[PDB]
Amino acid sequence: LDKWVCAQPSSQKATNHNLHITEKLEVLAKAYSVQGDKWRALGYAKAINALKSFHKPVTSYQEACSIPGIGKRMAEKIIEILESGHLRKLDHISESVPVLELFSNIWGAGTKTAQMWYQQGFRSLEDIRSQASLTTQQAIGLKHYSDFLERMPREEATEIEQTVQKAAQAFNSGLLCVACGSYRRGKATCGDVDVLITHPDGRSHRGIFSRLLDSLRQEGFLTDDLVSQEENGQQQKYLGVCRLPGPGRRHRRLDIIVVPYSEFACALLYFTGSAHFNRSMRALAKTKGMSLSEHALSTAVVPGRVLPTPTEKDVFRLLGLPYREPAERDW
DNA sequence: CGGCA
DNA sequence: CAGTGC
DNA sequence: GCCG
DNA sequence: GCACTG
Ligand SMILES: O=c1ccn([C@H]2C[C@H](O)[C@@H](COP(=O)(O)NP(=O)(O)OP(=O)(O)O)O2)c(=O)[nH]1
Ligand SMILES: [Ca+2]
Ligand SMILES: [Cl-]
Ligand SMILES: [Cl-]
Ligand SMILES: [Mg+2]
Ligand code: NA
Ligand code: NA
Ligand code: NA
Repeated sequence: LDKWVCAQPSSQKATNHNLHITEKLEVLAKAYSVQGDKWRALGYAKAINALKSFHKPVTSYQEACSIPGIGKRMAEKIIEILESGHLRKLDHISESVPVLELFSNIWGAGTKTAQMWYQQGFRSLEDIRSQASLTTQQAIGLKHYSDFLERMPREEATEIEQTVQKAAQAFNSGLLCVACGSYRRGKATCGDVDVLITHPDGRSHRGIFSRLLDSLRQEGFLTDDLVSQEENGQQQKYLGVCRLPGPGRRHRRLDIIVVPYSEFACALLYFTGSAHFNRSMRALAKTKGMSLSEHALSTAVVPGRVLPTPTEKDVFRLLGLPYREPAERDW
């Protein structure tokens, strides 16, 4: 269990005894990430979380290797940093990385698009604005480039959640609306607001997206849509942009998901995160012959069985994990 | 060797 | 499908 | 990158 | 691990 972050409280990271290592490794991890070397970047990310939660400063190659998530190669970098105070590789990162990071911070442009723009000679957002062929999503991402990189005070996230909740409950007073993500995990600032909507009668969540989005558009609250499949009535998620009324307001990202009550615990667990907490818990489930999604915890396919999970605690229990409140899932 | 949700 | 983001 |  | 685009 020591090897699974989802089995451990994330508060272990608040006492990082190895910051002089992790701040350097994070530079490299991001360099691999924006260049598209996603699995190497994942290994770095996991190693950083292992170093952040370790109980003491690492001081030997043997100690480092013993830590789950640190191997020979990562141990060698750790030993370099301690002796020399520096990591030579940081002076030999691809010169494209700063521009790739600039470009992949456009919403809807990932590593493949950023690398293509770089190959085509683009180096600035002015080059993108004037010369690139943007998708509809990427054009919205660029228009809101700075605002999507800002985090909002959690008090503003509360206002946004309440705006959604009031619009929803206006046409069905029984709808339950909960802000998840970093808000539910108790963070002081939030990159966006992630709102989960359900109805305890098990049926009246159906079809609400059309009414809800139209309502939020009527009041001018929604300003742009990034993902919203409104054509066939099977919509599960909305990703877009909102802005509260009055002066001094920024455009803020807003995510909504609507789920049947029978899936509430698994949807709440997914949407609360964190992302690395979810990936850890889902990996653990696989080792136990199970599969965990926002819909269900289910046994391996043959057509698996859906396990009964009325509450988040039941998912933890079925995976043999001690329960963690949302604030302790911040991996 | 291959997954890594 | 590949690419993208939650 | 690391893991089984 | 899933739901989106085009
Ligand atoms: O890769 C991901 C990203 C998110 N998620 C889940 C967990 C996350 O907490 C939730 C909302 O995604 P956000 O991108 O909104 N992240 P979060 O709310 O944790 O942080 P932020 O403050 O940046 O929005 O979706 C994943 O499972 N995998
Ligand atoms: Ca979100
Ligand atoms: Cl590099
Ligand atoms: Cl619950
Ligand atoms: Mg969020
Ligand atoms: Na190790
Ligand atoms: Na992007
Ligand atoms: Na974010």
